[PDB]
Amino acid sequence: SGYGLPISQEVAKELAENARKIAAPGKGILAADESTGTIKKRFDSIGVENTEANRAFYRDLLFSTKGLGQYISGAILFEETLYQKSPSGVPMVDLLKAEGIIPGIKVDKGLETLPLTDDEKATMGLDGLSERCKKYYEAGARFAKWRAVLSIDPAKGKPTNLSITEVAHGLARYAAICQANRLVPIVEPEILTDGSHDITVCAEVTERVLAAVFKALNDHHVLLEGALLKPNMVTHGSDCPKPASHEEIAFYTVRSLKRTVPPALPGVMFLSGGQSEEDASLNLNEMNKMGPHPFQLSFSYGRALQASCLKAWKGVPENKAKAQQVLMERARANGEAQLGKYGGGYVY
Amino acid sequence: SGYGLPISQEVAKELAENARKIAAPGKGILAADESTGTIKKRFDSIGVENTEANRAFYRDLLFSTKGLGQYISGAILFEETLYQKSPSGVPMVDLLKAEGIIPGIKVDKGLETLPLTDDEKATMGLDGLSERCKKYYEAGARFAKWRAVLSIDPAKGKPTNLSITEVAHGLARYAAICQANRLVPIVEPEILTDGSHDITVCAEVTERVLAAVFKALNDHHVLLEGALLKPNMVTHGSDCPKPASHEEIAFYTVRSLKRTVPPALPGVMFLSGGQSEEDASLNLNEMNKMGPHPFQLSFSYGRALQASCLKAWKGVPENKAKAQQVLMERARANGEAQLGKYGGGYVY
Amino acid sequence: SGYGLPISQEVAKELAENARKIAAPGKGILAADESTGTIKKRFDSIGVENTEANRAFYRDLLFSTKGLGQYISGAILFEETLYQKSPSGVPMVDLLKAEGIIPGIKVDKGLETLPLTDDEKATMGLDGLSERCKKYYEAGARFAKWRAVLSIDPAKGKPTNLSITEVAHGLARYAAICQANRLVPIVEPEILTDGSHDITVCAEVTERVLAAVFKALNDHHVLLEGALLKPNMVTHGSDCPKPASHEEIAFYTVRSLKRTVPPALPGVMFLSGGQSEEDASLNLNEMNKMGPHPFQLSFSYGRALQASCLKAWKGVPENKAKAQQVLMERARANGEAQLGKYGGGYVY
Amino acid sequence: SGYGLPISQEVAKELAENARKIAAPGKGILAADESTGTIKKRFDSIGVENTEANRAFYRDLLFSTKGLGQYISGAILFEETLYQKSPSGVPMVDLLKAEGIIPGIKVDKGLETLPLTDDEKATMGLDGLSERCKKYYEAGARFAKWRAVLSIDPAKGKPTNLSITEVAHGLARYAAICQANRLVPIVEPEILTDGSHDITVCAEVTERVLAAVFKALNDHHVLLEGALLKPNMVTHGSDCPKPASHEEIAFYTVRSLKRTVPPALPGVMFLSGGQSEEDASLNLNEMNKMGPHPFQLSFSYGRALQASCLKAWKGVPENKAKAQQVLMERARANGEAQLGKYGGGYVY
Ligand SMILES: O=C[C@H](O)COP(=O)(O)O
Ligand SMILES: O=C[C@H](O)COP(=O)(O)O
Ligand SMILES: O=C[C@H](O)COP(=O)(O)O
Ligand SMILES: O=C[C@H](O)COP(=O)(O)O
Repeated sequence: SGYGLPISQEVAKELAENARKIAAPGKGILAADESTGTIKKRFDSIGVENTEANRAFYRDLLFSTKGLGQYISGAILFEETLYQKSPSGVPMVDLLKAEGIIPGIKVDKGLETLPLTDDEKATMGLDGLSERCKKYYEAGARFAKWRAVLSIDPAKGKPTNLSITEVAHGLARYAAICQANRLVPIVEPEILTDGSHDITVCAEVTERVLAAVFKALNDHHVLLEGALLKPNMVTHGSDCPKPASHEEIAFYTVRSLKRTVPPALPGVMFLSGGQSEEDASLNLNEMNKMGPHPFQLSFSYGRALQASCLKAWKGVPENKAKAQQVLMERARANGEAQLGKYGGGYVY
Repeated sequence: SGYGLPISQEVAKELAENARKIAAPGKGILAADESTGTIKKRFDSIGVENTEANRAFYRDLLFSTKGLGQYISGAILFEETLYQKSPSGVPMVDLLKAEGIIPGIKVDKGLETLPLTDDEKATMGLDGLSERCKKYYEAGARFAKWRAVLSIDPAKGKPTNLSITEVAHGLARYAAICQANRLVPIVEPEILTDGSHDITVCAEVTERVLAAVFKALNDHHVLLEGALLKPNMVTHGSDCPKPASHEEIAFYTVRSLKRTVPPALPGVMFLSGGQSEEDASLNLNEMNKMGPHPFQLSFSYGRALQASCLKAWKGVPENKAKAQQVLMERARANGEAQLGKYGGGYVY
Repeated sequence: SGYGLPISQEVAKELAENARKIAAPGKGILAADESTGTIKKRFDSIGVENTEANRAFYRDLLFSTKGLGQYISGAILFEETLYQKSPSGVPMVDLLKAEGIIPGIKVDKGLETLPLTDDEKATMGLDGLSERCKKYYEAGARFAKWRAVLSIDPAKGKPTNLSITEVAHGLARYAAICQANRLVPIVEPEILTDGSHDITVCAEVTERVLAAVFKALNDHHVLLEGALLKPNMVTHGSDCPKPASHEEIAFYTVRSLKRTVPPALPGVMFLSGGQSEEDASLNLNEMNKMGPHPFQLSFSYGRALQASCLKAWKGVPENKAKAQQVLMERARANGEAQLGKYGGGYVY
Repeated sequence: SGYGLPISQEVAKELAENARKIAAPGKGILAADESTGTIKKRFDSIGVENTEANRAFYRDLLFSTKGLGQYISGAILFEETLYQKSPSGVPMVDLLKAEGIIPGIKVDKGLETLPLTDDEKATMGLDGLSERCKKYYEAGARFAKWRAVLSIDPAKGKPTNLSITEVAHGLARYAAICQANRLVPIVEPEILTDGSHDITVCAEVTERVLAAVFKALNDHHVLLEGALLKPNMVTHGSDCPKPASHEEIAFYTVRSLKRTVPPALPGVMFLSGGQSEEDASLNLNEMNKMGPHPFQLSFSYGRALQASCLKAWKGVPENKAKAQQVLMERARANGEAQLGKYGGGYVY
């Protein structure tokens, strides 16, 4: 024969049902999986000491927000948080379950330079991944996340063939391992905005990358019905003085997905990748005005859901109520954007 | 840079508009492009001499059928027919245009064994293809067709890697050449039904083949918005005593497409590949009961539109009216099947 | 540009010089890198308790054999042994250096099933590999080893495409990481002898696998001048009642290498993979009667250098002298075989 | 199974024997296969009318040179010449056979732009190739030639992935078809010298291209024992004011081959690609001073064997003797260069 053995129907059903629950209409993912060093940066921007207690306070602030599950279908956690208790002693997973938010877990081990490239990155973490997935499922996670990173640099030929091949291979292996352990894999091939390239260059690169990713998923026997994609939107580079219009970003982003993503995939959950809170909502809203689409177009936002929540918290306990109000405003905006109903706050 | 140069917006617009016209709701393609030797077989089944006059009579019988354009959006021609006149002196293309049927042209040069394979086939015809496309466009063709063939044989490991790679390469080159010459390419990777394999084996092979085909189309800069796919339905092998149910064929066929075909492609126009006239209609109808779909699911039928028309004609002139009536009955059935409205005549 | 950055000339020179020293005429590698569980098996065959002291005694028995460096250019160690002292307190690396034997280190983390394959194996260990390599170099290792495993099973289509792709990817990543850290990578794609296939089937599979491996090495910017290959010899399957002649094994093995291995690689150091001590020597000798070759054909033997040494030791201290004599007899036989001078003890 | 069927031992033996005869020590190929339009250019440089009679006169001048077979093992012909008679009525093939020179035939149909590339070229000619090969064998050809062309342009990312993939595919198909018809295929992937890139850029590109070519040859079941490679030497771009030294060209050329070409290939027969007659000889001589090599390094020269012969002929009949003397001087120089005996006339 030589083909993939059949996936367990019972496992496949669970994966597909959970992927559709995560990609639920009017809802998206809160990406709260900042590692210890990344959350330091976020905290440094508001001058807060990165104690375990402060991290526990902040994650509890997020996850105990009443009514958050109206707009948030899932929450990506860092490992620490998956096994953490709020300051009041409630396990973080229990706060999520009380809102009906599905817990998810970041499972990559970060980035390492590929030898003899110009600082292009492999994502590490396959070793022990299968055993980690089993433990995380027992702890309550039902989906996973693995971040790969590519750069655009026309003068240096980035992303190089080796970069794309490595990104696709790691994502495909990770996704198949997740599905073997009953976790829905979020496949995150992030093309960074670094540089002064045009939106049309971002579109070309995104198409090449996604074509390679999805071919590799097929090669590794990944069940698209039980997976999710977390791509960059298609935008101008971050060094461009003029940001592309929301209409342009929506057009090129949808076009790049429809040219590469098979429609058995239930959901595309965009990363916000440095965009402002309002841009992230407006760009998603614009895409869902041009629906209906073959897959759900929604959000998996970190900064774009938390930026103002952090600035409102300021590390000050007393600002907890106000901070959660801010988070709800952004969760509502992006849930409405998923439906193409947010009111603000063809090229071949 | 290293990426594909931008396709002409004017050419791309024409290709996309013509592809959508071919994949029009409630309509499909009449495949009337039997070569001289293939039409001999079809004629041998009803005992008719394969004279040029008989071929001209029969193609005129088909294309002059009044009202055919209600259900037929396009007609694939053999080169002879593109430049032929009916017995009454009317160019065949003019009969088509009078019904508003778009003319199309078969442009491959047939099959040749790949060296050191077990009679696995390459499709020939790239040499001079670009110049042929230009002439065919001037003669009135607006779409093309290229047939590749794969076999399932688990004991022999068919289709082999070399078979799939060759099929994908030839289809991608052909499609890019067509689009450079303003012809919509129909991409036909036919997996033959030969053998006693199960429908699930057909499904696995179809997925592997289509994944490879679409990756190659992307590699060769083929515009999916201006292309069409003509695949096999997913069925049991032809040596199986029990034909799969229409519900099963519909489920596995749609599943295989949704797992591999990006939704920028406007249409999937199935070949009937030996099925009976009624099975071809019922299977398509069943797929369009389970819509709406991300692309149009329709037909590009030869035998399944002509079988009874031939048997009613019998080479006898006087049976021309009755023969056209039969053709209209089948065109109507398949147009209705495209809409999921023909009344007869999840596994992961 | 988009190509690999230039490797450091200083690092490349060191790698190339050490690879040529390992592939030195009349010499080969002693593979003494059995993990804790593998050495248990070897010890179980002679009824010896797998204490750390016994492992230290045995490795000291091997490495303190006087005159061993006449025939052994390098010794592959398990991590424990790299940082271990003999029972008398001499570091194992110091015993090696006193004989001028280069220390090497096994750096893979073993095998894991690829999801939805029929128990086909990925090799794990890239995570932390670069940091491990740095530490191992400081501890005295100058080469590394990474074992991948493939199976032949015609009825199951093994090795599958996914198996070969994964094996090649892991070996290429590992090799580039090693070279970035000044370790010569031994690239070991072992096709197991399991099954009843003919030597011609082994030859076909070996060629396909090595073609894929070397293409991946090129893709990952691996310096062939500073690498070594450790392949299976080409033989009948282990279930065959008739073992292939030494002349046949030599012919098909050399043919498979010359059809796939670029001659910039300095050495091919065969694994013995279950062969008897005498067969391993006779097969290598036969290959080097048909020289001179474009690369050194030599040995990296574990069982084929140690089998009789173990049976002579029997865990009994007093048998240490006799055991080392046995080891020297086999080291001499294989060094002589490297030169085509061991006296015993074209098809396209 | 899924692997290539076994090549006929009888056919394989013939191919291997003829490939070794072509790659014979102290000998190389005269490339006299200029098409009608290419020979016009060569003739335009000396002001001669491109009549069939003039072409027949010139090819007869070349092939009737007494003693030419001491240094020329084979002669590549254009189709016209294969079926042509000298002005005196002797078939061209008979002149070759009288000197024991093997006739060869160019079988590609030239170059066509790949759609949506920046004028990157596919080589056409697979259609009817197998039937042409049969006729050419009956006419006396025992080897074939197929030219593919790649460009270096770092700013444009040339050669692009599509260029390399297409070149490799066409060469592999052509080579397998030739071998099925008892013709030794010369595999010619010519990287043009156009541009101002350094020799190290040429080296990197040549390695990438040859790695891809040889992987494709393996994929298509091409017998390396019965094939030949005709690559560019590795040199500075033609816009560079300083030509690389003969020592540099020799070093980088040999290095690029040893890093990519399996040593089962019997011969590498360099194209001269615009070099002067004397540079072509000196560069080859320098490579064969650094032997012995795993394959024969020799020549398949057109301009570098004929330039002075043409200028001495000047279209004037009376200069026939002098012209043949010039040709013999260059044939002798390059035969001596093959042996590293022409007297004039490590970086990782
Ligand atoms: O975009 C995904 C995550 O925010 C990245 O988290 P990380 O920096 O810890 O890998
Ligand atoms: O399925 C497509 C056509 O009916 C095949 O026509 P052909 O046999 O002449 O290639
Ligand atoms: O063939 C190489 C080694 O003997 C394998 O050692 P291992 O079983 O510990 O991976
Ligand atoms: O390098 C090979 C030949 O000289 C090219 O001949 P051609 O220009 O007719 O293709």
